[PDB]
Amino acid sequence: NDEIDNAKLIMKERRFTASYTFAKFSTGSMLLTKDIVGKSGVSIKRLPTELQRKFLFDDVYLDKEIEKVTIEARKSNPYPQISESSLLFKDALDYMEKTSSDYNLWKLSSILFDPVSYPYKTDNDQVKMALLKKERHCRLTSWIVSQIGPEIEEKIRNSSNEIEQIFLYLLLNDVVRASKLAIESKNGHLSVLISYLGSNDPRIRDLAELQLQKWSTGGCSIDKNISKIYKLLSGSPFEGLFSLKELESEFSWLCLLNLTLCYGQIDEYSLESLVQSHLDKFSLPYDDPIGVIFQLYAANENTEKLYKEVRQRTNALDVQFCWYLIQTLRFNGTRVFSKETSDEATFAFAAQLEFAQLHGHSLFVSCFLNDDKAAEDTIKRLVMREITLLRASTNDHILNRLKIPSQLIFNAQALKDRYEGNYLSEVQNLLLGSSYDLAEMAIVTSLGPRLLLSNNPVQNNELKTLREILNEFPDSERDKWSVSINVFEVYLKLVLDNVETQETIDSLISGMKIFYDQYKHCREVAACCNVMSQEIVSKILEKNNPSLGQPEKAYLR
Amino acid sequence: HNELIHDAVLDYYGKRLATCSSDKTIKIFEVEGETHKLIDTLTGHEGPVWRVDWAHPKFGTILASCSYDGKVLIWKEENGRWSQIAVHAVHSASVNSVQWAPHEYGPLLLVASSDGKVSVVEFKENGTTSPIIIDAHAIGVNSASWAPATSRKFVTGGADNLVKIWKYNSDAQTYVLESTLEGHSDWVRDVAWSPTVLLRSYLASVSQDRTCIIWTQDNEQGPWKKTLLKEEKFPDVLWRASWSLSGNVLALSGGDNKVTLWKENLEGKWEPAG
Repeated sequence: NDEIDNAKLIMKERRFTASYTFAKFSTGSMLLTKDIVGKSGVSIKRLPTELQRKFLFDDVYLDKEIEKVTIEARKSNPYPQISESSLLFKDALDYMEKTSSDYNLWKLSSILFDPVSYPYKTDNDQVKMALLKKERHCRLTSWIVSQIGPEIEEKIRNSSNEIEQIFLYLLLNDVVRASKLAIESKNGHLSVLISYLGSNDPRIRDLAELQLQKWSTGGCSIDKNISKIYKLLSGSPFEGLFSLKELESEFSWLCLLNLTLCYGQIDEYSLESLVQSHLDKFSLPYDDPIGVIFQLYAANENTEKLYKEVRQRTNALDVQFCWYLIQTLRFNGTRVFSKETSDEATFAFAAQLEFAQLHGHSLFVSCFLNDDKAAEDTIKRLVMREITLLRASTNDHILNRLKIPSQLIFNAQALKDRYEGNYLSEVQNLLLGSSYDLAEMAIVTSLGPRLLLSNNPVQNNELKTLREILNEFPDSERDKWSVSINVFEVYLKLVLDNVETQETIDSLISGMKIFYDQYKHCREVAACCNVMSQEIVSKILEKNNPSLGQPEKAYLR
Repeated sequence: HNELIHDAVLDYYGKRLATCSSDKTIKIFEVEGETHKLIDTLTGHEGPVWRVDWAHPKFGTILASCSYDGKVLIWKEENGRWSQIAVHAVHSASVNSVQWAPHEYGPLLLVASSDGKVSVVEFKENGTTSPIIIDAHAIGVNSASWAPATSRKFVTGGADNLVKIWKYNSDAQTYVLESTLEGHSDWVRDVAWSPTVLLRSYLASVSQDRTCIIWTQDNEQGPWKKTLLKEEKFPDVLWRASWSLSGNVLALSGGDNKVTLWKENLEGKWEPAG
C-alpha cells in the first residue's frame, strides 16, 4: 500500500505515467514489446516481414544468384562486390508456383529484362539484328496472346458477328481458322484477305485506306468489325483514320498491344519504339506490375526517372523485384540507373531479408552496395553482429570464405565467446583462433588462479606452448612481453631443476610485480601472483618483498 | 506477474534480457526461448531501476544500469556471479540514461540524469569510473545517446525543450556545442539518433507534447528537416524508441501501450509497418 503512492510521486518527479511500455531492437532486429503479464514482461515480437516469397527459403536459390554473378575482388575495400550482374529472372521460375500472374510477371521480365538472340549468323547485319528482335517477338507475342486467353474464349462462346468471330480468332492468332469461317460465309474474296494476315505488305495498306475512305463519302450502313478487318489491312490498327476504343471498354489494353506487334508492322520497326508509341496512344497502368514491365521496356532509354515514380505507384511488385531490374540491367547498361538507385534498393531488400532471419541472403545483397565505404561498413557490421546465422548453411559460410578476409568471422566468433562465464577455453581461441593474431595478455590474467586446478607437467608446459606463440607471431595488440611472460619461461626451470640464479629469475620477480597491476576483472588475479611466487626465489637464500608478509614471496619461511 | 518494467535490453549477441522493474531488481532472464531463465537477481539499487544498457564485448559484458537514487552500479560477471566493479554515484536526481558506446570511441559509458549533468563516464582496466561532466541543460537532461552513424557525437534531449547536437572535438573527452534545435512545448524525453550503416542520420525527437519530430538529415552535416512521424498530438506521452540498424522502422512507443512501427519510404515520409 505504502509502495503505491511512493512510486506515484517518484514517477511524477520523473514525469512518467503509471502505465509504461518500451520495445527496442536487437541483434536480429526484433522487438521486445512490453506487455504487462509476462515473467520477462515482454512479448518478443516478430517485426512484420515485408517480403514473404516462398523461394527465398531455398538456400540453393542463394547459390543460383551467386553463379549468375561475377564476383569482384574490389580494390578500395577487400570485401566482395559484383563486377557483372547477368542475374536471371528464370532462377525463380523453378521454385515459384506456376499459376499466377506472379509467374507471368517474372516470365515477362525473362523475355524483356534478360536477352533473347538468334543462334547462328545470317549474312547481313541488319538481318542478324532483326532476328534477335524476331526471336524475342515469338516469345513475347505468345505472352501477349496467352494472357488475353480467357477474355477472347469467353466471347467465342458468346453470340457474335461472323466477322466478330474471325477478328477474335485472329486475336489468339489463328489465321486458317479465320479463313475457313470466311469461306463458310460464301466469301471467297474475303478469305483471300484473311490469308494475307500474319503478314502485311505496303500495297494492301493503300488499297485498304482507299476503301475505308470510299465508304465515308459513300452511302449509309457499314459493319464495325468489317471496318476492323481493314484496320489490320491498312497496316495501321490505331494509326489509321480510326482508333479502336471499342475493345478497351470490352477487352484490355493488352488486347491492344497484340494489334500493334502483329498487324502494326511485324518488326520493320524496333520493339522498343512500337511499345512506346503504344504507351502514348493508350495508357498502360502504373498500377499493374505486368504494366510497368512494358513501360520500362518503352522507356528503356532513360529508365531511372519513370522507375522512381511508378515504384510509388506499384506495390504489388515486391522490393526484391525492384532491386533485381537495377542489378541485372545497370552492369549490362541498357537502362540508365545511378549507383544510388542500386544503393537504396539494396538497403531496403537486405533489411527485409534480415527481418526474416535470412542474413546469409542479406549479406549477398549488401555486397551490391558498389559505393566503396558503403560495402565497408555493411559487410563488416553484418558479419560481426551475427555469427551462427552465417554458419547455418555451407553456402552461407562460402560468402565468408569469398573475398571477405576466416579472419572477420573468427573475430566475430571469439568476440561472442569472450564473456567471463566460460572464458578459459575461448580466450585461448583468440590466440589459437588467430584472427586477433596474438592477443595473449588476457590469457595471462586467465591463467592466474587457473594454475589452481592442477599442476602437472603439461599444464605447467601449457604456459610454454601458448607462450612460445608470443614470438611466432610478431607483437600485435596488447603485446610486447618477456618480462611478464619471462615469469613462465623459468617457473618450469625453477620447479624442475634446483637453480643458482640464471637471472631470468630476476626478470620473473619483476614480471610478478607487473602482473599484480593486472587483474582483468576477476576476483583475485592480483593475489594469485603470490601463489605462483611462493611456489618458487627460494633456490638461493634470498628474501625479497612480495609481488602481505615475508612467506608470500618465498616459502623458505 | 512482473512489476512494471521500464527497460529490458538484450545483449549484443542477443542473450541476457535485463528486466529492470519497479521491484528495484534487475532480473537477468538469460534467453533460451520461453525458458528465459533467471540467472541472477541484481539487488543493489534503492529506487525503481529504469534503464539497463549492455556493453558490447571486449572484456566480457559489462551491464551498466541506472535508477532513481543516483547510483549507476557497474555490473560485471565473475563466472556469472554479477557484482558491481565500482559505483558511479555522481548524480543528485533521478538518473535517466545509461548507454554504452561502440569501441570506435572507447568503452565510454554515457550517463545523464535530470540533475542537469551528462557525464562521459570513461572507463579503465584498473576498474575506475572517470566522469567528464558537462551540464547540458538545467531543468534536466532526460536522455543522452551517441551517434554511431557514418561522425562521433552525442545528442541531448531534455526538459527545457532543447535538442543540442554536441558534435566532436574531443578536447578533453567531452564534445562542443555545435547547434541547438528547438520545436516543442514540453520536455524532449528521448533523442533517438539513427545508428544506420549509410550516410543519412535521422533524429526522432520523441516528446511529452507527443510530437515525435524526426528531424531528417540526408547526411552527417545535413538539414534538420521537420518531418514528424506523427504530426499531431498522439495519445499519451511518448516513451522510449530506437531506429532499426537496417530498415529504418521507427519503433515509436506511446504511453498508450502501442509501439507504432512506422518504416520509411523514400521521400523522408512515413508509412505503417505494424
